[PDB]
Amino acid sequence: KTSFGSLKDEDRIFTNLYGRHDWRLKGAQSRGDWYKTKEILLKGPDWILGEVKTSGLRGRGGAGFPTGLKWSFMNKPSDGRPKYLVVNADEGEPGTCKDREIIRHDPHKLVEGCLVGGRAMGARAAYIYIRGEFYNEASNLQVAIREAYEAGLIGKNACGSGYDFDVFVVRGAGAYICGEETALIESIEGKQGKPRLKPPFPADVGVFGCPTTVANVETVAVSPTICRRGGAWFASFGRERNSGTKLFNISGHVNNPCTVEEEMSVPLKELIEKHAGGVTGGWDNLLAVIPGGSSTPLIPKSVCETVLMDFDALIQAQTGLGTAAVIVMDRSTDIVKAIARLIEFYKHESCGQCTPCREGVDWMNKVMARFVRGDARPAEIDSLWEISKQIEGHTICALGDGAAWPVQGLIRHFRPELEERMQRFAQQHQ
Amino acid sequence: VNNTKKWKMEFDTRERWENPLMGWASTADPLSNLVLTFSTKEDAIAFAEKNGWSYDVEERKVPKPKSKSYGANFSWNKRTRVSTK
Amino acid sequence: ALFVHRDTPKNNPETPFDFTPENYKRIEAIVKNYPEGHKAAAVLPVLDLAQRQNGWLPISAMNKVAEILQVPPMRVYEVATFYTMYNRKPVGKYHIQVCTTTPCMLRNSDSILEAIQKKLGIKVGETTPDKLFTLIEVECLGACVNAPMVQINDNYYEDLTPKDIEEIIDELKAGKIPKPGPRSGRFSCEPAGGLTSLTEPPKGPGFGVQAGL
Ligand SMILES: NC(=O)C1=CN([C@@H]2O[C@H](COP(=O)(O)OP(=O)(O)OC[C@H]3O[C@@H](n4cnc5c(N)ncnc54)[C@H](O)[C@@H]3O)[C@@H](O)[C@H]2O)C=CC1
Ligand SMILES: Cc1cc2nc3c(=O)[nH]c(=O)nc-3n(C[C@H](O)[C@H](O)[C@H](O)COP(=O)(O)O)c2cc1C
Ligand code: SF4
Ligand code: FES
Repeated sequence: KTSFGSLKDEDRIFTNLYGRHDWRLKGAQSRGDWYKTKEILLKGPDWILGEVKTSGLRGRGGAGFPTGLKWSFMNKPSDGRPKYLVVNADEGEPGTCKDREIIRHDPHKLVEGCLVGGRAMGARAAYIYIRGEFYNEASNLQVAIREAYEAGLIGKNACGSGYDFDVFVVRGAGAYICGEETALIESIEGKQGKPRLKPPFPADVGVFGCPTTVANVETVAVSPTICRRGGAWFASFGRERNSGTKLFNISGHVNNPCTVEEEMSVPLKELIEKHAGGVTGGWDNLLAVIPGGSSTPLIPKSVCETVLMDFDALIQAQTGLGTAAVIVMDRSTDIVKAIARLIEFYKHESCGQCTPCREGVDWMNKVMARFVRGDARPAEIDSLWEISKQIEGHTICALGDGAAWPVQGLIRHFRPELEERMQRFAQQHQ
Repeated sequence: VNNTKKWKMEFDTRERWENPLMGWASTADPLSNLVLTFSTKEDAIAFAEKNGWSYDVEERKVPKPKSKSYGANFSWNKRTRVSTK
Repeated sequence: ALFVHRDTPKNNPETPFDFTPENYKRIEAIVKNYPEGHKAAAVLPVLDLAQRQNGWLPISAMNKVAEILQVPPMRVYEVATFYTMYNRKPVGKYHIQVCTTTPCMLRNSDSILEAIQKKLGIKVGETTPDKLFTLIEVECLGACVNAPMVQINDNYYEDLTPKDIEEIIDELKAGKIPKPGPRSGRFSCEPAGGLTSLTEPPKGPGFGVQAGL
């Protein structure tokens, strides 16, 4: 296959994404969910791991780690400690609103995903760390989990397979850093959301010191669809090592901001012009696109013409895929105010554990608040660049990286706009 | 720990008294500020035997290696779980 | 805003707080989720329960959660001062949270914030003197395609104009309960100019299932 995009409705994984059907058990079983689950559970952990590895499924959380290779770290014998699949359902990333749609509208797909994943890694229970802001979505998911227990699908003797598996829902308390897997583990343990250090990875020391896999809502929910439909079916979409479908959240300055499931290597211009109707004022009105939520560096209009929305073609554009959250920023946008507000987000949402994020993200917000006004001299651009390089790679988790990256993207793609900002400040105040 | 590298030779501290004029620390011991540096112990012992000084020797107190494990802070059944981080 | 405590008369360890017996059954339900020997992991739901009983957390709910879970009280003080939901000061009954991060500031949530400020006569962080509405300004709430949006205590109010949030404040002042959804012509998150996807019927059970399963 050479072209990508224009995904058919019959090849979608997340049917009833839009809430138009019944999200409940009679609705989910009428859409293919909870079908032949016992036959998936009885064929072993190794068959499910082979289906996920063969499918080319990568991390839908945002890093794109190989999901089958991730889950195969848990296929190891016991030592007295139980094992836990823990579903990262926080989704505090700006631009990103897809896992809210998965929990609110397709909950039984997530519950069957917890069951098939916990069978695949020998896990004992499921902790869905849902965001505290997602209260109605949490009660929605708890009604669906009640419908899954009362039908005998999970709990004692899950789906009649001889396998016992619980599913819990732990609400958050309003912390973006609790979306990171180790800080999510630290938030489930009744502590501050301060990320652990790696190694120990969660597959060795995770929640409560047990073996644990923290996995995204999307990469958990699509796994029974991978086991039912096949590995080669999910591998046929997108490029090679970029296999599958993906949820895209087109927000910002578009005509129709929307969540849509789309094939993996779709062009960005085709996606924005088809599902969102294009940029407000046409495609010529486009100024910049933050391609995958706030952690990724932005790309200008000169790159959005031919770029593809998978992992590797955005890494070639010296940005990342991340959460696949397309934030569109047209010509009417002060981009420096937006990126300084984004650094304000990364200093209001940062747990203060280690030095470079705790100090330098506040210091980058102060330098960016002066760059909005232009109250600097241009040698503080490159200075700020060095500050980003003193944060990127020297922290514990990737929120220091996720805060160094937008500063680097803004400098790299709109250095002259910052320079003319500062020079017109310097002439109008002197 | 760079101040715990080389052996040193000091002496007993003799009397420091108050100067009546200024309250300064007057002293009569000439060897009160004499701190000698020796790379090994037996060089200091041979030096003290050479000058007739009666010497006492403390041995080098080294810290024993500890079992450091970051995963031990998050154990399952052990008391060494940290209460916060 | 401050992260130390000063013992005011209305906030001290002698401030009255105790759970209702149905809340004790709820705390039993919370503690029974977590494994034996890790009872401390029930800090964050139970303390949030101690916020849903009182509306806010004086320092007796922190002491009560530390008392019934047998954890040190400083370990609950860290949780109450770390997370942005544990209101440690008495908020109004409708705690309005306006999201003004970059995807909502692009879609002009500043106009909604100005509309709420001139409608209620207050600003960000202040409380109306009748103690109904607390207006603060929060980070990304996760409804970015439904931007610009606010949150009222459990509820999302999305795709808002200034007229829409004036309507919501009007139907909150009279005691009525609004509808927590997008206030534009769309339903949850779909493209506003009609469904560009998932118009076909979902096939149901047995579709595309590989053999040997
Ligand atoms: N989905 C969301 O809401 C958000 C997503 N992100 C994205 O998340 C990413 C950052 O996440 P991180 O966990 O810091 O990065 P990544 O390096 O650590 O981790 C992804 C997974 O890889 C596994 N892994 C990697 N190397 C391993 C090894 N040698 N042994 C065992 N396991 C290994 C980890 O266990 C982890 O579960 C970025 O791409 C960022 O864009 C960031 C913010 C929000
Ligand atoms: C600061 C930070 C916040 C994160 N927030 C989330 C999140 O909210 N949801 C999510 O699925 N992953 C989040 N991640 C990515 C996780 O570290 C991890 O990659 C993911 O939760 C599980 O990996 P997976 O892609 O195999 O599912 C975050 C990472 C960082 C550094
Ligand atoms: S760099 Fe920031 S987000 Fe990461 S452990 Fe440190 S304080 Fe936390
Ligand atoms: S930015 Fe306002 S909801 Fe995500």
